[PDB]
Amino acid sequence: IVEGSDAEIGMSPWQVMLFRKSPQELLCGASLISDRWVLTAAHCLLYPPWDKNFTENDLLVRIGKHSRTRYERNIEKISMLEKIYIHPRYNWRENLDRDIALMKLKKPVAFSDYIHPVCLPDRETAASLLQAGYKGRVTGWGNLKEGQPSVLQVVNLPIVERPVCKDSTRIRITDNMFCAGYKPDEGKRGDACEGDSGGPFVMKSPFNNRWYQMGIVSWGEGCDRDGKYGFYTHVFRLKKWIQKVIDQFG
Amino acid sequence: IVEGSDAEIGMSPWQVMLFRKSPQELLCGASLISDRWVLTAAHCLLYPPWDKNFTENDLLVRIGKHSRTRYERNIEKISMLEKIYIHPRYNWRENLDRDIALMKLKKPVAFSDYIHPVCLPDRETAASLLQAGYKGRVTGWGNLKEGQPSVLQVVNLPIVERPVCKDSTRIRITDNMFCAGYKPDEGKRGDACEGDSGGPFVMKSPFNNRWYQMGIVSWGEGCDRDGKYGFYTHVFRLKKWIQKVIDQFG
Amino acid sequence: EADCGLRPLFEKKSLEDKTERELLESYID
Amino acid sequence: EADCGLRPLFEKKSLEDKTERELLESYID
Amino acid sequence: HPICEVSKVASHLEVNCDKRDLTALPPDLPKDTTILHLSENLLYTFSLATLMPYTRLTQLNLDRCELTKLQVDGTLPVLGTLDLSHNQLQSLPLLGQTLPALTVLDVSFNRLTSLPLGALRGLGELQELYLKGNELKTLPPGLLTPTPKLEKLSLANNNLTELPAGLLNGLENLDTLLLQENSLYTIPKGFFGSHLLPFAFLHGNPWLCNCEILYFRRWLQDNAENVYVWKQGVDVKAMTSNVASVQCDNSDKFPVYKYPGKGCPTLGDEGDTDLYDYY
Amino acid sequence: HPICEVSKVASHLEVNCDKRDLTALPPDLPKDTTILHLSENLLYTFSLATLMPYTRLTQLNLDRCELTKLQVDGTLPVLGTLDLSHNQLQSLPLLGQTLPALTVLDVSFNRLTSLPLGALRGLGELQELYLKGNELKTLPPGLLTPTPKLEKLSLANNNLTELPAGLLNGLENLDTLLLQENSLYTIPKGFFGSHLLPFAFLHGNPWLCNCEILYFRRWLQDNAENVYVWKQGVDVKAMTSNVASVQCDNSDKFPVYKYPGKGCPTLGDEGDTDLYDYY
Ligand SMILES: *[C@@H]1O[C@H](CO)[C@@H](O)[C@H](O)[C@H]1NC(C)=O
Ligand SMILES: *[C@@H]1O[C@H](CO)[C@@H](O)[C@H](O)[C@H]1NC(C)=O
Ligand SMILES: *P(=O)(OC(C)C)OC(C)C
Ligand SMILES: *P(=O)(OC(C)C)OC(C)C
Repeated sequence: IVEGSDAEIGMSPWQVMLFRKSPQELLCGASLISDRWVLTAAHCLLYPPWDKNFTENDLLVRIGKHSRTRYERNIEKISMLEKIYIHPRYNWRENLDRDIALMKLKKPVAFSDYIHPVCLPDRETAASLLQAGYKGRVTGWGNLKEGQPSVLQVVNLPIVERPVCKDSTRIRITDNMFCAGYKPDEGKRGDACEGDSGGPFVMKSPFNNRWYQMGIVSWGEGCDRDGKYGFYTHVFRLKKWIQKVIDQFG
Repeated sequence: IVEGSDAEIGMSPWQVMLFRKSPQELLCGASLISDRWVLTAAHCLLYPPWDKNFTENDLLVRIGKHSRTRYERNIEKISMLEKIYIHPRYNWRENLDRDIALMKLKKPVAFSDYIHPVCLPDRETAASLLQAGYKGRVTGWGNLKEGQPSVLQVVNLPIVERPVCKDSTRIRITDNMFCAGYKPDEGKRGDACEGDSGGPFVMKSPFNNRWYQMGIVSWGEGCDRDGKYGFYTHVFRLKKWIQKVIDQFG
Repeated sequence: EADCGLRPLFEKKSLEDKTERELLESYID
Repeated sequence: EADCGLRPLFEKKSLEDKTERELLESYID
Repeated sequence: HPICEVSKVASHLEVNCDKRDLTALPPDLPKDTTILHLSENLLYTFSLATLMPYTRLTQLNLDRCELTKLQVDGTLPVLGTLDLSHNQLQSLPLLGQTLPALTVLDVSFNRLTSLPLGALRGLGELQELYLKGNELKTLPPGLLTPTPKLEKLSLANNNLTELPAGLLNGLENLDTLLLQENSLYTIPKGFFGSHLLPFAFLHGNPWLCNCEILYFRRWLQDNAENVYVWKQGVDVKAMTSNVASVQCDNSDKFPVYKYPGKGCPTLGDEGDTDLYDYY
Repeated sequence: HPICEVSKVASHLEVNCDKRDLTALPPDLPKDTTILHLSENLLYTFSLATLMPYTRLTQLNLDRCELTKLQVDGTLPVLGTLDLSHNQLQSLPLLGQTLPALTVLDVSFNRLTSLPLGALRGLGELQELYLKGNELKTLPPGLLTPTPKLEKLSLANNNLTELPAGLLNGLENLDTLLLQENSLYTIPKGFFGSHLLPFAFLHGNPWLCNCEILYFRRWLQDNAENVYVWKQGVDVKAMTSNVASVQCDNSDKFPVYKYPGKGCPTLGDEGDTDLYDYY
């Protein structure tokens, strides 16, 4: 997170850490959407261009963490993966379209003051809240510039209009993704960076006080560059797929 | 030093003498660990029970000495103190835990054949050498029994196992301290005594031929009594503190 | 999923965020 | 600190101690 | 009753307190009241909570009552019809948490200038919504998402210049849409989706006929028989169909469905953007 | 070359002198040799100094060579891998001052009975250490202090009865620990510290389940998914997790993690003794 700040304890109890077992390292961020299912970005697990293809046995998920490097005993929970489900139409060859993946845990996790699931957007929340100008929240242990935070970071960013997103990059933007961030003229900075990918973009509902995950940190040219915006996987539009694999494999 | 012998000239060039200005007298021993920093025992400067609290202006350090009472001109060097730093958690009320203090000199000292700094233990040296059975060296101008040597004394003592140390006293032993000395059955004597406190406990490295200061003469019930052992301040465990005050005040 | 998005250390005890207030203020601007 | 623990009248001239030999012999016992 | 006329029409108990120069809800009304008429009175303000004692209340008319403030507390568990038309309301009352069973809502001829985010939240049973005769210039995104069962929607005679692209999403049952006599310049691509709409009123608007009106032109040709012209005093179904009523610049000499669109690029189609994703 | 096969795999020049009944290092090898295989020969003794003429040597295999003495003089500035496995070495060669860049060291299946004080001194880049199949009964304190970057450590199949309490200190990157099939009676309090250990093999030991095994029991419950059972011919990560493999008295009917510990005093905790002091 570029230009963010230290997250408070428990302010993002759905935050998950995708951790590589050997050698030990932070791969990506992710989120808790149920007691047995975790949501993250597809390019975090599969990406042929870089010869990247992590399977269940290469990883472990760490829930309820705050410190980036310590083994927060009795607070964080480590879980193994039973199965990874990558979107069949994930487009890594052209524009990271449908950059999403589901991970089922070997055993359910117990919730606490540091571990609690986030909400998935519904028709009402999605149509009502995903509008330009409104702002969400991005969290993660990624780099502070394009070096590493000792603790979970947080930054609030405003959603940007399709046009401005479209003409900010030469890549083919799709409807399965939106962009967020301030404009050069708005005089404020902030963005996700190496390591936040896969993390959630949440919004707090003014109607029922609940937090919803509108997006997944997907990609972006550089980190916090003027005239540039971060792109996130549109979770709502891919909800039909999410629900499908959870009803059939959960 | 009880049961020791006359130190040879220059065999302990890091030995320091904490001297009271008025009235003139030997207070404690100490050691040279740099050209501007001296290490000694906390109870040598501060000890409420006896209404003891020496400040910078009550003392002077004498480096490169051999004779206990003469003014060894052109050989020893007299230095004043700029600042005394006593460990914030020094426990004089219960068991002299963290019995350590740092003294910064008003002006650096020039090294010679009689003045040269000792080494502080590193992770490798500490874990490798601080084991029961291995022996170090204690020096000082303290009493010869529980009367005074005319010259610097020296004695080699073996480190003792936690258990034997633990069950040799009713005081609460801590990990910030170890004990040394022979057992009643080993048929050899030796120990520090009134006046050696604050002095160093050194060990010569079999790997690089350098001398390291593993401990500081701290306390002990009587001097050289059977079934009794001398206790020393574990310098390595307190190295994190030492380095902290030297980087910020040096 | 029945208790989704309700943080035990915040919402669940009428306590606010250092910055959540900023998100709600955008619903009017 | 770069030349720490190396005595000018001993180590620095390949000369030993009256009793240092005793310390090294404990590394084997 | 002493002030209002109580009648029994079928199984209904219809209490009529119309035109009685009332400034408040009459005390001690039939406990079994199912239909209540308070039309044509001087109740500058009204509080729904005052009706809770009438647990069988199914229909409430508060039209023509000089209303400028409607207090919404408590709940009327079975109120299905609410008429707030012909009043002086400047903001839309949030009824979702007080009227769970509402199926017909009329707030026509008031003074609304905008609708709030979440305005219809909780009105899951709504089937008819009339907002005719207000001063609405735009509509918020997600307005109708909470009212999936909407069959009739009237935004006629307002001051609307544009409509949100997804205004109609989820309305699989919409059969009547009234947008006549607004200030509509164009219709966003895919506005109607793949939904069959039997009745549509779009005449009386300053349609700006340029390349952006082509989607609307295609729609008009394909659904010509579903476009009608409003005529007071007659059923919608009896009204006359006439796609020619939707004219450019509001001039009957240039119907939008006949707009040539010379020079305009390729219309072909890229795909009516859906709500979710299919491959 | 006349005696060994010289190949070019990518940017590497791999010289293979395997099984050629050699009793010494073949003269005049490619000056640019980066990988050298001398496996399966009869070199009862070898002197690393003889390889100095090959300044690009990055990998050396001397396994299965009947080695009983390895002379360590001079320096191989970039040797990163050394395989001394399957030989007859009775004492560990001190490699620190000759191989500064060593990252992988294999001395498995030899005849080691103990490790010397300062054994790994100077091996600061070491990441992998295999000592499987020897006769080690104990380990000296401070063994791994000079190899802070250790990621993989194998002491499997030796005759270890106890381990030093601080064996693992400073190993912030250790991810694989193999201690299976030794003669381990117990684990010292705080042995694992607060370090996350993805892979641990502890089966095949005569675990003595008494009040001293409680720390180990707590650790096993908290890290059940990190405990595996060895299976030849398959990646560690593919192996199966099973905390039940760590059994009392080596009897699968009494897993250590299920050991009741009836009568045992209070476990609570006093504090995992750290290296330094914090208040
Ligand atoms: C990834 O690796 C697994 C086995 O480890 C293999 O079955 C799968 O087909 C691979 N996928 C790609 C895209 O290489
Ligand atoms: C020791 O004396 C100094 C002044 O001489 C005083 O500032 C300090 O607080 C005293 N400390 C104790 C423990 O009495
Ligand atoms: P993320 O860590 O980076 C985002 C800032 C795009 O993705 C890695 C796995 C390439
Ligand atoms: P030291 O001179 O005595 C040791 C033998 C404990 O301490 C004095 C200053 C009390």
